Amino acid sequence: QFNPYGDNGGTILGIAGEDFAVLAGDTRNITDYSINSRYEPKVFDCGDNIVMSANGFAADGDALVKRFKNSVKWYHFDHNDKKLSINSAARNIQHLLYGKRFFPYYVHTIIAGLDEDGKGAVYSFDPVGSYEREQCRAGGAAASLIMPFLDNQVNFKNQYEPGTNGKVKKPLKYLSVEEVIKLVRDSFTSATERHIQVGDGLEILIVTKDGVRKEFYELKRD
Amino acid sequence: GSRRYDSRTTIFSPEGRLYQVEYALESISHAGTAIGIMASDGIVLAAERKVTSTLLEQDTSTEKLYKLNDKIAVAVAGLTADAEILINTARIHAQNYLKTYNEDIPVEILVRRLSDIKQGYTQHGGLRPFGVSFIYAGYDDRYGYQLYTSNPSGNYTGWKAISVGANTSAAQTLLQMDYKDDMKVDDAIELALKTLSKTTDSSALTYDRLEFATIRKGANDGEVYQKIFKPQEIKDILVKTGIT
Amino acid sequence: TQQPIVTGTSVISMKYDNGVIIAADNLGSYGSLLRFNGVERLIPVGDNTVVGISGDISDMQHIERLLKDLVTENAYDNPLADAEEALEPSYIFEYLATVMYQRRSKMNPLWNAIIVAGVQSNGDQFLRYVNLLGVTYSSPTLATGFGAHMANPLLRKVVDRESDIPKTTVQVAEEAIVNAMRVLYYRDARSSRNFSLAIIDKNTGLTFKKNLQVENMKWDFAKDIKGYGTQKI
Amino acid sequence: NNYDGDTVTFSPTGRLFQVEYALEAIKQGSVTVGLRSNTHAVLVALKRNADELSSYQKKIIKCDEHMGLSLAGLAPDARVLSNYLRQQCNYSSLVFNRKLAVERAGHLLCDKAQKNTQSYGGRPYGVGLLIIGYDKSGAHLLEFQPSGNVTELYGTAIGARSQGAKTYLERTLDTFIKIDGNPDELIKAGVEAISQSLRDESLTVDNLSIAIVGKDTPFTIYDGEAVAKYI
Amino acid sequence: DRGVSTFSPEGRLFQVEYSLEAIKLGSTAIGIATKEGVVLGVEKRATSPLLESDSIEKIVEIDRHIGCAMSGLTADARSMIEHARTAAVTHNLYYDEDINVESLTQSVCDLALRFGELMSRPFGVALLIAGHDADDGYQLFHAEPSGTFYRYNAKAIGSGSEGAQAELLNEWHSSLTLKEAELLVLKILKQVMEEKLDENNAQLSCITKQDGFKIYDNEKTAELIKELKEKEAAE
Amino acid sequence: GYDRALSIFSPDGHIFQVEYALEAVKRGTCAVGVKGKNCVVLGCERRSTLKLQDTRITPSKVSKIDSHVVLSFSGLNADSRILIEKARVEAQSHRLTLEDPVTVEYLTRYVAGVQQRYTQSGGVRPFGVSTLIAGFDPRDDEPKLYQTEPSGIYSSWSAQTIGRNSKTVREFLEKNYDRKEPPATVEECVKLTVRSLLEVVQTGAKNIEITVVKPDSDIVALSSEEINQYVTQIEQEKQE
Amino acid sequence: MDIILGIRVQDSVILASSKAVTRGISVLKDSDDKTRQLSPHTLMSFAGEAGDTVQFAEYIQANIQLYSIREDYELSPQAVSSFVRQELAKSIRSRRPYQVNVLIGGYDKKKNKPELYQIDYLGTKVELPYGAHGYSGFYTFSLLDHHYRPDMTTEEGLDLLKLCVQELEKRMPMDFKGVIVKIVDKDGIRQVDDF
Amino acid sequence: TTTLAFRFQGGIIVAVDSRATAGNWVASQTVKKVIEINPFLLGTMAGGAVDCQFWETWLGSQCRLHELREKERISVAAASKILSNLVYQYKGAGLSMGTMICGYTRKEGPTIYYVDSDGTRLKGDIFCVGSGQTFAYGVLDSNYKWDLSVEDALYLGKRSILAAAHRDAYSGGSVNLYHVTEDGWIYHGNHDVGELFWKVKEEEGSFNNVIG
Ligand SMILES: *[C@@](C)(CO)[C@](*)(O)[C@H](CC(C)C)NC(=O)[C@H](Cc1ccccc1)NC(=O)[C@H](CC(C)C)NC(=O)[C@H](CCc1ccccc1)NC(=O)CN1CCOCC1
Repeated sequence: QFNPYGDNGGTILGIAGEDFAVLAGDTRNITDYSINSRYEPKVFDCGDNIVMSANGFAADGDALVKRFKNSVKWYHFDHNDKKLSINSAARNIQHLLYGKRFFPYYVHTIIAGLDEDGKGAVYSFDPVGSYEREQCRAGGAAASLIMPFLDNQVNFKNQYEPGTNGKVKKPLKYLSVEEVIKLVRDSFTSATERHIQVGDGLEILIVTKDGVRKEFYELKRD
Repeated sequence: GSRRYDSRTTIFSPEGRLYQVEYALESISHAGTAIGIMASDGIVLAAERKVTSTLLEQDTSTEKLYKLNDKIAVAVAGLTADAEILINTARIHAQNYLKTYNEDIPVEILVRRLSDIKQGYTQHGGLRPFGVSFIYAGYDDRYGYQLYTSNPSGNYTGWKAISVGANTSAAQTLLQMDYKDDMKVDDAIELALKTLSKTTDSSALTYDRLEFATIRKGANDGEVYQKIFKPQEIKDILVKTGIT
Repeated sequence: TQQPIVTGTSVISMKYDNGVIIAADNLGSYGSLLRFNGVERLIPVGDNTVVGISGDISDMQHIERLLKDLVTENAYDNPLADAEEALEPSYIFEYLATVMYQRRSKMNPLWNAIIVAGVQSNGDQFLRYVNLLGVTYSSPTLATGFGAHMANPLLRKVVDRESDIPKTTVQVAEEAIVNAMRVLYYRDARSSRNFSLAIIDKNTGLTFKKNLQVENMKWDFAKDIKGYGTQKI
Repeated sequence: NNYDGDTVTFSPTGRLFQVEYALEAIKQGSVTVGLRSNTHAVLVALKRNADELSSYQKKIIKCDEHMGLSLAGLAPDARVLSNYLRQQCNYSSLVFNRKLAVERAGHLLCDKAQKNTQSYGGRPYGVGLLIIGYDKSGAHLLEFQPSGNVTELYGTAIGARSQGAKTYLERTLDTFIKIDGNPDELIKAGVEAISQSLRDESLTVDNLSIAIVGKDTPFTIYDGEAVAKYI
Repeated sequence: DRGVSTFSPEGRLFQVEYSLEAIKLGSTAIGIATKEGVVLGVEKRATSPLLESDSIEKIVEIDRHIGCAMSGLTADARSMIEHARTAAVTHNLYYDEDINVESLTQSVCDLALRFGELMSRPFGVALLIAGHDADDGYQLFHAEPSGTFYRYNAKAIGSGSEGAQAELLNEWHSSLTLKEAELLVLKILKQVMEEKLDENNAQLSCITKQDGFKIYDNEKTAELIKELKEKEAAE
Repeated sequence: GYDRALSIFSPDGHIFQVEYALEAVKRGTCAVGVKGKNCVVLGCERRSTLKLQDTRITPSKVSKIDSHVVLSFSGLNADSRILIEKARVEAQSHRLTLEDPVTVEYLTRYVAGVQQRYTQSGGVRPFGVSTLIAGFDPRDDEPKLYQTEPSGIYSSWSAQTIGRNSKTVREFLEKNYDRKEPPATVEECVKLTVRSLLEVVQTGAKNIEITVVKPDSDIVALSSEEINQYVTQIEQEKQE
Repeated sequence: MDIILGIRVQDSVILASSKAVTRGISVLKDSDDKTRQLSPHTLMSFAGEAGDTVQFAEYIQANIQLYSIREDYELSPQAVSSFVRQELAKSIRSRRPYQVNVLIGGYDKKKNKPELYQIDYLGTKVELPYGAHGYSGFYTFSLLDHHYRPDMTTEEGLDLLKLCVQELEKRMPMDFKGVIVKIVDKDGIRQVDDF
Repeated sequence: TTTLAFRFQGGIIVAVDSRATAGNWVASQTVKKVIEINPFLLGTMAGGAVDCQFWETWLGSQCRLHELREKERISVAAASKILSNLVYQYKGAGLSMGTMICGYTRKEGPTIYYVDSDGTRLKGDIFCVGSGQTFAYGVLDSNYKWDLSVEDALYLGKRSILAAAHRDAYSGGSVNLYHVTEDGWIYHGNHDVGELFWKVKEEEGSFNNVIG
């Protein structure tokens, strides 16, 4: 019987700073035990300082990104070139996903950018449209590997102040873009080591008020 | 396009009248007179056939009086073909009600639905209205014996005695003169025939130019019987009242 | 919901310095029966694109007709149909990709794996894959079916990343493709010896080679192999 | 007279009066000018107001990053036709990953307007459009009429007193066509062209509406203080 | 007869032009836009003294940040308001934000020309749509049955419109306060109204960023009417 | 389907089909609504050119839409049935979804919305009917009286009349009804309603129908003798 | 939903309906009234699939109330039961049938007789002296076969009903949290508050 | 999920956890399971996350349209019935929702309605909904009285979620508290179970099963 879904592997990662946000994703694309491409980008600039990635089944991922990009275009046409805010984009994406509630897009979607106060924002979606704003989110094949590391290093979970008898927590603070990129690179090298569908290359999209910058790093190709 | 040839059958005049309904009523006023008279122990339906020919088969004929179910009948005035369309619908409606509730349809409910169909043709669809006026004679266990009339407008009203078709003005005056509330069926039979006999456009009223029917409780104990009169039975009742 | 009947096996391809090469054997299999032997599975569109198709042949023929009709439709009210407004490989691919995904979404797929090879108007090499699921990807080397498992490893030794493309000539690239076709004939049970090969170069244009054969095969060592373990004769 | 009740009727001389009356709605509309060089294409539009308390009716609409038009006549009809163009441009992008040719855009508008002139019940569009764009064959300018007739031109003008600007552009043809790699000068030529259609009124800051598209310029519209440069 | 969507020889749609005559017969409605808010006022015009004037609803809320006044065949406005409200709420559902006043007006005006041989005739009512958004601030729009809408600093529609508009031309300036605008609507309404203006036959409303759209009480308007009469007698 | 635009604008800005529907209302028998301090009374004329009528079964002029709301009308009788039916269906639908009976304003707004829809829908003519809708909102003791008309406009009235010679009875009500002090009791409200109809009717025999609605679904129709007592009382006070 | 009983006596119809609403391993409510008044002298109890039960009951209620207003007249229990049966008979061959079983207890004012109708989700109607739906019948029918007499009073019927509830409380696996008892007679419908 | 809401002398308490799971994978510890429909209406969420989230914010839009059309805030009964009638249309399609519509109006007073995805709609004084509902019931029922003070009622609601958060593997994260009065709903903070458990253990002397 024809199975309309497939698994293209890969993993993605979104972190929000004080005045910036990053959305990272490996460039490996796979089916079963075969590599289809070592450089197939799945993190896209969608305009209005919104970056997006829909990881999982690539056909559904591309379809979604394509539809959201198109939604941004028509938002301009219908509302006098108004900038689509990240919160409005998130709500719009929910309706895109939930529109196919009974034949879902097989993807973990993450978007990143700046909120209307200029602060870093990351939103994450389940396959059928439930969303939540967070400081931190890993998605895709190696999400279960990376996410607990992020809880520990970004949100300082389970870390107490030394000598305080486990009474005072390590205080929350925003990370610099330099520190965030260190965590992203270490997260992906660790994921590459222990997950077979993750590797080849890492592509990070950084979002500030100045625009969308890109950075690329090699990953192990085995 | 086709706009050019549209008569616009469902519009108002400047005076607030429906042209086609008014002209349908004008048509009905040339149809053979039909009279309904409601007594305390039954209902009489009497109707005059439209200028009969001597070679017309009289006994196997039905023009004016139709049966809707065992408890309800109608007298027709207007286009017979139009009436039969509505009669079959009314017959089906009665059976739908019986099938749904396991009870014979109350007279007014049937009358309202048939009148609602007529109304529809005056408000939407762009079709001509039905050129028909009915006299409904029937019985149910709520209101007992009932007479109604409906016309092309889809408006219906209840009556003790009523006429439709030709010479209703003269016929209604004569009924209003001799009718009284404690009247019996046999008296109503006589009134119906006497009224037609005076209002007729013919030279003399005869059996071959009439249709007649009664709805009595004259069956055996607490049940209603419909009697559509045969030619010979009309001949006898016409002699019995001294018209011929 | 379908099942493929008459099928075509691997389509293999790679980029080189001035263009792209694509190849596919001329077999139309009917399960284990090697039914049809004159099947052309490389279909040129214009003078700048070749679409290689594997999978169901009835659906391949349907796709042929769509591409044929696309050329006709593009020519309508188009004075620049053979110039600036000619069909690009990227246009042809995106059209097919749209159709493939629409058909999978209606639960009635075209049971194919497709590789669109060509050269864009600006000279850039175009090589992209699409299949029955509407999944798309691009790479310096692309292959379908058994080609993905056996050809890609061999072709990736020549062009392992983007920077290896300018260093790879058409002679070296074609040699690797022809070698890969031999390996597939050794190891794929639904492959044939006869195949077609197409080169799309930004200078010399479209070169379509028909009736090629696998050759220079190693079979002599078979005579020494006796039994399955012990046996000496 | 007797043959103008609807679009489906021909006159005895072979005229379609409803189409001609729709054409008349354009003549009443405010003037708008179109012109192009080899590198850029420019729209200039005189906006009209109801009174001093009202805003000035926006004449120019964007269809894609590389295409857009100006209107003269019934504005709602322009909105319908522009929306249709937006969809067609967008269909070309999503399906073929291909920017819609400005010539095809004209063919599509022609065929959409035509269907409304041959069927009972419908009416012709009551608006004229000047479509500019930059595609794979360079800069373009089209003139759309609701009869269905679309015409590719170097320059033109539609609306009330459009003959003045149209005569000017016919004289200036050899000059403005060679304004290559210079946006501001091509606009100046368009602003001077539309000035030939003015009577009693002059070009003010909230009156003038300019748009441009070209080689390294997406379709963008200029209003308000952004057009003060050209007065 | 003749087609509903027919052009006149002058290049206008007959039915649209005839609907504009119906709007001229309607009761007066005035809107004034300021930097402190937008004021909307209407003439109620009760046909008889037995009619309970507070049931005359010619000023209407579309959303918290958008209000609407009407003039003409006011029964035709009901489906327009219903569409506007649904448009406003639907946009909030899809985008988690308030909808722009212009976009709302454009959505309403898209219904206008959806008539022919869709509904059987154009609307016989004009609307004044007042509101606020973060981008373009306080706005007033005049939505016609032609499908056209103009933004206005001030606008009058209905029977006394041409006289009231000429008055608004002289009186309006860019530095008007909200209180000044309130009195100005009352002043101009009292001029063009047939019967004498009071709190029962005239209604005020406004939309501000802080408090949103509010229809004024008859007690609040009565004090503004009294304040207006005193100021005119004071010079 | 039949598509013709029957209701359309004329050069002077009038919709003649809607205005001709008002003429049908003007032809219809007179109907009056008067609301007191704790009640509403709906009075209706019945023309006396129809003798030999059966008043048991003849459709009554005042119709119950729900147990707490009533609807009378003037104009085409057949048209009124369609509006009444729709109103009754909407009343039950409202109870089903909102778990609360309709307000009189809501029910009026619905009926008025139906009438309006028929003034700009293709293939249909307007209803030749104006209605008076009266009752009490759930758990409320404030009397409600509303009027609708073919165009689709509706409004609340302290007292109102529609139909033939309605301008005469409206003239009467305008001077005899005090806003500051409405009829304090049921008797006062009925009497004022009967008085107003006696300006127009002819005889106070079987020509006047009176229906009294009180709070908490308390609706009752008066009989001939009960109404005749008001007619007898009014005439004796008149001779003065 | 689970237990609905009905007993027709000399001058009235008595309906008893369990108060428990259970979902999974939790009794969510113990005061649920599994009945709707269709008309002043007609009461319908119901049991079956969650959601369907109330949705169906209220849909029937609306229709009967609509009829009552239109005709200014109360439909007979027989007429109501026939209407309900037909709706279920339509439903069973729908895309998604109403999985609802009902008892209709009514007092016919024209006949001056109480009437009890049992109708299952298939549209199977029967008039009975006593009725039950679900597993209740397996205990109550035999009990009533023994103790029921056609000429009993309302008070005798309530004692007979107590005997059923006691037996069910003894032998039924599930805790149904007692019953709400309602009486339908010539004076209309009233609830017994202490049972 | 674990959610509860109970009616008492001083109005309505509403308490929920904040965990979201995909099988045994803890997907989030910071989910908002209370939807603020208007200043007088709350909705709780349990079951399929987007099913709840989507349709309850849709419910808020419908409630807004009601007060625009009717010039009056919607009743709790009518608001709950819009949702129950909606999910009933989808019955059999596979929606997964266990919701509670809580609020105050003049005509009704404080009111709670349980509404679930198979079409069940129930008015009541106490409900617990979710995978850890039974754990919440155990503590809530055994300590519930109508005459609880606002302070004690808030704590009992908090303590009941904590009880479920502890025992139920698919509940946890933090406790969100709400108090509904005649003046509307009042938020009473986010309480992380990480700190709350030890604080409650020490101060109350409970949770003796755990290694102190
Ligand atoms: C308690 C915590 C447990 O039930 C509560 O009931 C909460 C309710 C809150 C969040 C409103 N329920 C859940 O967390 C709920 C449990 C559940 C899961 C599936 C069906 C019913 C109930 N979890 C979800 O809904 C999660 C939401 C978070 C963001 C992950 N979603 C999923 O599990 C999704 C969508 C499930 C689904 C529902 C209906 C149709 C299609 C799909 N599924 C995945 O993300 C799949 N999975 C993620 C891991 O990577 C492999 C793919």
